[PDB]
Amino acid sequence: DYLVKKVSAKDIQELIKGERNVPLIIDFYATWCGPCILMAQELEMLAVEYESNALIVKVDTDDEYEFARDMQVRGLPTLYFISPDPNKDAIRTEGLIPIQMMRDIINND
Amino acid sequence: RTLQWKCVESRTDSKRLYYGRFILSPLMKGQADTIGIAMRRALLGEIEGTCITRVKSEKVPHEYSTITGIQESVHEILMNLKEIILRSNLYGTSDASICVKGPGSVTAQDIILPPYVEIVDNTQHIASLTEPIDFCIGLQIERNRGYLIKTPHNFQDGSYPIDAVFMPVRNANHSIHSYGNGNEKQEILFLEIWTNGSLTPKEALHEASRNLIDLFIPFLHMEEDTVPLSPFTFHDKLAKLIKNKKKIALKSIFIDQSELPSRIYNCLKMSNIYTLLDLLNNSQEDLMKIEHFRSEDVKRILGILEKYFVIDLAKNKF
Amino acid sequence: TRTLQWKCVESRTDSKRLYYGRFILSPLMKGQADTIGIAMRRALLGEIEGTCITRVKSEKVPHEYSTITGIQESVHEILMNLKEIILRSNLYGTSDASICVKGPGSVTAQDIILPPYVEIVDNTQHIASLTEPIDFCIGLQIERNRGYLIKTPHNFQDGSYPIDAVFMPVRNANHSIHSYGNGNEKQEILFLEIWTNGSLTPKEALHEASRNLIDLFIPFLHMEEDNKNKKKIALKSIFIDQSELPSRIYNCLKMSNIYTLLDLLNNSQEDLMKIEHFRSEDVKRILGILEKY
Amino acid sequence: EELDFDGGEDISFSYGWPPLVCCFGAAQHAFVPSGRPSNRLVDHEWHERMKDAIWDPEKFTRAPGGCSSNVAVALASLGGKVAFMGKLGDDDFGQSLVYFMNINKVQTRSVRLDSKKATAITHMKIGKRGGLRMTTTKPSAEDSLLKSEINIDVLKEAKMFYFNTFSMLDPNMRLTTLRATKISKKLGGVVFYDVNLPFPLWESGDKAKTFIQQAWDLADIIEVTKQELEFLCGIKPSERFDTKDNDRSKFTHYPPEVIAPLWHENLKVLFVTNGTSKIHYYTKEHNSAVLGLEDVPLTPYTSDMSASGDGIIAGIIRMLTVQPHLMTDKGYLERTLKYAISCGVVDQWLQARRLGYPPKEGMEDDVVPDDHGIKSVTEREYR
Amino acid sequence: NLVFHNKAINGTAMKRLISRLIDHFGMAYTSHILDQVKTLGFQQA
Amino acid sequence: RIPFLEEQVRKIRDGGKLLTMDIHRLLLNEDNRFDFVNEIAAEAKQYVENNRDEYGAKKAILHVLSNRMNDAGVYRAEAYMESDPFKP
Amino acid sequence: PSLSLHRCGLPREIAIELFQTFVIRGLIRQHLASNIGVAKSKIREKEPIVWEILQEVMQGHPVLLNRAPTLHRLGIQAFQPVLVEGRAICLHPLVCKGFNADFDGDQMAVHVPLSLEAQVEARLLMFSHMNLLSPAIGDPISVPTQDMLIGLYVLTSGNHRGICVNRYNPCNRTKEPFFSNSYDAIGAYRQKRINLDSPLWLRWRLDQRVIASRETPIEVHYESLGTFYEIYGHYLIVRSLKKQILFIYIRTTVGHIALYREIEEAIQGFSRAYS
Ligand SMILES: [Mg+2]
Repeated sequence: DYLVKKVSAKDIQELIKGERNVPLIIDFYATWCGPCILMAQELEMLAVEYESNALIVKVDTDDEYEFARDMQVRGLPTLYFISPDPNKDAIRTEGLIPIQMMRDIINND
Repeated sequence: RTLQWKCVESRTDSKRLYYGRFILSPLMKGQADTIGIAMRRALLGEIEGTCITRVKSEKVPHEYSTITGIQESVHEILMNLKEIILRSNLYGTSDASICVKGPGSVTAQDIILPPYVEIVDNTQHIASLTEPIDFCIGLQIERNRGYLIKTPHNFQDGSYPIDAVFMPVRNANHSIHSYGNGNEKQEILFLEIWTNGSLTPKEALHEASRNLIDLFIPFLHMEEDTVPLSPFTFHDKLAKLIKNKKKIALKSIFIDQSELPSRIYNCLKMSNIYTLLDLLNNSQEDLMKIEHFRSEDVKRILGILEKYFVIDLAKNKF
Repeated sequence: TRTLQWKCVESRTDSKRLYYGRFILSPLMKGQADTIGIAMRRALLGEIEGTCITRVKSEKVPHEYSTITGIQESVHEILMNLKEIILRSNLYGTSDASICVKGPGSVTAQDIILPPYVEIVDNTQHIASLTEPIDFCIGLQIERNRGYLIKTPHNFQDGSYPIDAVFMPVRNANHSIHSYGNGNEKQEILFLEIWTNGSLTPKEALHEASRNLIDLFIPFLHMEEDNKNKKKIALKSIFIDQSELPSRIYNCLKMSNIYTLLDLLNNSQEDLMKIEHFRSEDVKRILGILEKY
Repeated sequence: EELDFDGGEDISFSYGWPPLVCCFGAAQHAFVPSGRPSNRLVDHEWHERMKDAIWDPEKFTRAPGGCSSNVAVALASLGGKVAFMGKLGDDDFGQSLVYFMNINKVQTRSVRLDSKKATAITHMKIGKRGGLRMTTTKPSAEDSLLKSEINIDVLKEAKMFYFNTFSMLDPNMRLTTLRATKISKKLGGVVFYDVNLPFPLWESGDKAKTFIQQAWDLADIIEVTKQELEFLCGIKPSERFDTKDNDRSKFTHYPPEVIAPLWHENLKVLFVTNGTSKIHYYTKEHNSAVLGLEDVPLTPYTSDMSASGDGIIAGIIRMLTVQPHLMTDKGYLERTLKYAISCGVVDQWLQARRLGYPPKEGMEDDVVPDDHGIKSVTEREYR
Repeated sequence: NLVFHNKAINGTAMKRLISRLIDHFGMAYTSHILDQVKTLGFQQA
Repeated sequence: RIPFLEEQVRKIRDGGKLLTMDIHRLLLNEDNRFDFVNEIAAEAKQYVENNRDEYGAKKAILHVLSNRMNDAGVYRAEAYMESDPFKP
Repeated sequence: PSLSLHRCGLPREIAIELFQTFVIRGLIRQHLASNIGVAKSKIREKEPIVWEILQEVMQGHPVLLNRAPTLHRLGIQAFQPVLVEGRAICLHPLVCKGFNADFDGDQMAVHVPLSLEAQVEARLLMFSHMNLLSPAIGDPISVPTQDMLIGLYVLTSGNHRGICVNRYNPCNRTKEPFFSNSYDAIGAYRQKRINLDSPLWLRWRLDQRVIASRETPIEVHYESLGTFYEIYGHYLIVRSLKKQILFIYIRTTVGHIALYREIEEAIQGFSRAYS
């Protein structure tokens, strides 16, 4: 019973095909990787500050190896800061980034 | 992979006494003495053990008074519980109890333990019972190193502390013999380990090696001069260094960022000058003693410093 | 948070041939500081590689093996000057060096022609001074060992004069312990002092010694890949006499210091054969008697 | 087909003895390319008894390595002279990264900072159906270094060039890194190709082979892993990957006949490393292998086994850049392999002791603004 | 500038040496010299 | 110039052997060693009568001796007090 | 053995019983105390602050130690107390030998001066470094004890020299290499390459203070070029033609040079710390 909930193959490609009023943070992680385990803690700390203004989900990279290559992922610790509106783009981050950058991306972009 | 070690002998004299012998033959001249002395000092005083720390009886006036039905006094019962050998791997405090009734002899098989702690001897003598009287005793187990002095007596009333000894290894010994290789001097190393049954001599050897490695590791860390155990210990530190205090922002600036030709850059690097503050500390006269330098590069560095910074600390004309 | 940190409190450069360093390891517990200090001192004094001059081929220069006409100093003096040269290198095996100087009055200093691997720390060292006009040619050999040169590779040399020079990169090391404890806790701080000859900084000596100690203690973790009378003394204390035996055999076993049945069981048939006047018929009869019960 | 700016010759003036090593690529923090199932030499008798105190992962997965910045920091810690050539942003993250490298003695003169582009931010487009993202909207600073920006002077001083296959993903950075490789090769120097196949290159073997065929020919020293070696060829893994005993089926030393196809003319040595457990080297005339420990305190945040590969590469480069004339010798290569194994084990120990254990079920420790971690003694509690 | 000794040093020799060092250097130097001699003697014994 | 001599110098400066040398040096200009004691006691009394709490660093006698040694060209600490910076 | 000549080891309970007045004054002076009862309760509570204040008080306060039998005139001396754990007063071995130490437990009375005059007199007159000569005739009362004399004798004794070191006559058929400095000799001894009794040749920097006896050299090898070697029983002088002492080598062991070096370095360190 945590904030960030697990997703699957088909249910994750539905919040982008529909509509929303809050940004969506798609997180790729693998159980094996060490760095990701850290990233999850700061993602939960960021989500506990935005309980209704932001949605944070996570998807593994071992059961969904097909949904990762077409997502254009290059490494385990990766995030996607997609926006509600259409037209505005997607932000892909690669690595262990501080929480200040995440706040400055979800607020000013 | 030329160095080979093997357990030469392995015996079990008693359930609380183990003996193992080892060999390290292809060793070199001066390495044997160091390895031997370090392993001896690590096997005696660096391995840790679990022992009973506090005992709580049902109703006794003092630890020196006797009790009906039991031959030994409370002091002898405490001394017998002191010799109980236990095995654990998790730090903290656990509770145990003995609740034997009836005539007979209370032994270690009568101690009930948490699922983490186990017993080794399972046949040690605690006390003797002669009358059908319930014997109910409380226990407290703790893992630590060395020997503990029962100085504190707070946080609990009606319990008698016992001075435990957390020393699994009884004795150790090493011997060094020559290999007979002619020109090159090679030596053979032996090791004898006596353990109290809580862990085999091989496990004690591995644990002593790991403890020595853990003691020698910190010399290879970064030299200390912000919260530890954090991967972002450099981001917030740099963010607050230039924001909290003055005259420290020059320390964060290095020569590399300041555009410079390769010659002046590598010459200043060979002169043990790495930061801008170090370049500001030495006057213009010091830049001449370094070899492979001229008078024009001094003008160049002064001009780019005036372009980057307002003035100089000690590089002014004097 | 209770993390073992190390700092360099004092650092001095007395000359190009001498250094100094003082270090501190604060949060050490009790009993660990002395062990760490002894181990680090042994590693600094014995487990650091050094480079020096082993052999000197002085047959090229004109000399009568006792004195040189051009060189003011004797051959012993120039050898003692060559053995004091400090070198910084990462050589594997052996390397050759040569020094040739031509001039009426010259002081041979830092004139060694070295490969890029080897470097000279102090260029002011004098090999020979007040040299008269002469062709001064010396062939040198350099090695890199930890302790010393126990045995030379070539026992017979034509004109090469071996120099018994110790490498010894670190000149001295010492440790001290300062106890800081209030109550039940007793913390100890280690104080390491290192003196290097200039070939390497005192800060690098700590890292080298620590890595050497770790490499020495790792092998203990290496793992290879895998592919009536029925009591105790009623039979044990049975001396051979009670079990009936022919006389010959009895006497023989006795001279062989075999009294009980355990001594007979421990001895095999081969060594039994070694016993004088012992025969195969006997070995079958003693086996039968031991089995006839 | 290359340009050189010689100018004044300052080679013998102030180059110093330790040859400069140019580590090319991106500057990231805690980024692992990929991960494949692997094995490890451990004592299962000691693990089955301390199962309540030792963190042993269920399925072991080792990453090929870390990043170019990590290798640079490791080589500078070993005592070598390193220099990182890459492009970063001018924001707080890029400046913090530069600081990290600098404080560790890596030379950042080559690094170039841009004010318009960020450090780790890439803009993407939704694209057509199927979730096919397009990265065209903006490149990151890392994958956008112009051919012009390459600092020629460093490549002239450097005697060994290091680059990974992570930079060769973007078409813009691929041409730049190939130009840098050929420039460093023509000016005089050896090229170290550390193939760390990222996630998109694990689809098929033929595509992965034809993708890195532009490389693998301009490099003299190549470091591959056992899984990547089996993936490039037609070798299929035939191990258990989950057993609790060493059966010698793993840690297999392939005969030289399997290495013949991928071999070329200017290749000198090939290192196939199964971690700090066993490292095999293949040369023209001989080949052998060196075993290792790979039994270290393994905690979460450190189970990917990346510092091990970083230290192995750092030690190999440190030993091969000092005596370049003995890259083919057998004994020197064995000493290099042993030193690299020791360095990898030491770096893994250091990373396990620096990044502590995650908090257990009962967590009351002070919350670090970016993570949460406890020491080893704190993780050894009852509940 | 102390005399170099190559023979055995008994108690009378140490007494004479201390009596001469007190007159040549003073009690301040002699105290530290005697402390160092004590340390070296304990170490050797 | 002995290279390995800084340890005992630090030991002299820390343990407090500087005062034993300073007293012997100051007793080299006075005839009677009793008038010197009386003069030091009088000066310490006069210095402690002016400011009670501000008698120096810790005491007044050490302060008087440090003042007498600093007026002769020998730099000495304030009342011979130098704490250990390596105390956790 | 670790204590200096002026410092003495004072037990904790004796120290607090002596400086109770001073520590109560220090508590009431600055803070953390409002009355005598609260200060006494804090001192009885065994808090770290009271021990810190006790150490700060006894940092530079002289204390007097006097044996119960005052037979000799030096039976009453002054020391500087150091806070030590235990129930026994720790003293210097030399002062203990000079105070007629016994095998039995010798009781020691501890007195603390109060007035400024008493403190000045104890610091300037009654210290041990000011009274080292006995008033009888002037002989040093502080001499090395039994163990120190044994150590010095083992150092300066040497080893065998004749039939006890060689079996056959040396007339039928080298020593340690010529050590340029005594530092190299001590380093080789610590590396366990030469024994403590193994003879060696130490290059002497022509100090001309050649200590020997009135004994002519055993041999003088006068060569044809003009440089003759004067071989003595303990040293070698290499002299050129025009009356020039080229080299001087001394044949000794590591103990003599160790003692000489330690005395010289003690003198030099004292002279440097004086400045
Ligand atoms: Mg008595």
